Amino acid sequence: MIAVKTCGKLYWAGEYAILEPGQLALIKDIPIYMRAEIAFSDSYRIYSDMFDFAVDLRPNPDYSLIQETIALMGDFLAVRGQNLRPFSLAIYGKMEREGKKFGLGSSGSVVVLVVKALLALYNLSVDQNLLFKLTSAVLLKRGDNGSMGDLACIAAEDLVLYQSFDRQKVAAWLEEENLATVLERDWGFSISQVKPTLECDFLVGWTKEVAVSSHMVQQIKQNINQNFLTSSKETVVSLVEALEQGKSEKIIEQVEVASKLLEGLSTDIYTPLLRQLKEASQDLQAVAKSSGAGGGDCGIALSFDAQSTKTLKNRWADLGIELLYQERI
Ligand SMILES: Nc1ncnc2c1ncn2[C@@H]1O[C@H](COP(=O)(O)OP(=O)(O)NP(=O)(O)O)[C@@H](O)[C@H]1O
Ligand SMILES: C[C@@](O)(CCOP(=O)(O)O)CC(=O)O
Ligand SMILES: [Mg+2]
Repeated sequence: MIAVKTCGKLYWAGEYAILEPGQLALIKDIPIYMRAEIAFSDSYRIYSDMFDFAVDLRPNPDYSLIQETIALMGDFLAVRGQNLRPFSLAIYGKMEREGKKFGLGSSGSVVVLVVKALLALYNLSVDQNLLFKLTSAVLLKRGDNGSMGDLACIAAEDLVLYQSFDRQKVAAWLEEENLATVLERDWGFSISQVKPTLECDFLVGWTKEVAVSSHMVQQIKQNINQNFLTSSKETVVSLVEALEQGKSEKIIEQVEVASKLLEGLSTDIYTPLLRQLKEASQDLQAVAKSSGAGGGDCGIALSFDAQSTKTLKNRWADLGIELLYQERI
């Protein structure tokens, strides 16, 4: 057996705006892993601990995302002169607790995970951009309403500055042209590392209220206007520059602008608990905001001194917020 793993992700800035082609988002990798075990066998067997039953390749709704990923990979392997053969695949480490997902991008992680598993099983490797394209193709083919930012971050497993591409356009290419031709074209996206140059604690507060990404996007996308898109893009650029220049005060400023833009976009993004999560940092050398589609899941914080981190943690503790993850940037 060969084992592989994929991380999770959490947006720092650029949410919603990133849905429009050419926009920017700053996305952070989270080392909480989805894991897989794969080996050739005499029949196809696929099991994910998110469910209480296994399936083979015959279509099943619970497993459709995984099966569609395998199907796309069957085509990729063909391009590379390889034929799909029966294998047993086990997926575990579901990014949920007590039946509730954390909000770490499990959908995107499992697609990258399965692509990684089949590549490893077939002794093949692909670079970062190709991995992103292969995993993105799966979501594009099923008409996903996401920006693919989660795939960009998980593929890179780093804090990345992601520039979105036109998903409707690439999906059209995939429906009309052979996969190799589509993969070889420049899609027009960008994924690059952002390395902060100052010390700081990164905290993740889980509100334990599940928020469905596709539902949030479906209802809030109509609220997106140009003023928001322009402001968001500038804010992501300024935040990246602040992190790279190591200026705490400018980071606090831009994260606050990002948060206010989200609040203005929709009253559904900030739930009372997500709002309390960011309010807990208002008088500290730290800053916080909702992360992702909002409507539940997690909030993130960046703290610039020991005292601020201690107080922020105590406040979140008293607020019923679970400290899901913490890291010294
Ligand atoms: N571990 C898994 N095993 C099998 N399928 C999964 C798994 N994780 C996610 N999926 C599929 O992805 C769907 C939605 O992803 P989910 O993890 O629920 O939230 P999400 O779409 O990632 N939103 P967010 O987690 O906030 O980025 C699930 O309903 C399944 O279809
Ligand atoms: C709202 C959105 O911009 C980010 C969603 O973030 P998350 O999947 O809730 O962590 C949607 C997307 O970009 O796919
Ligand atoms: Mg979410």
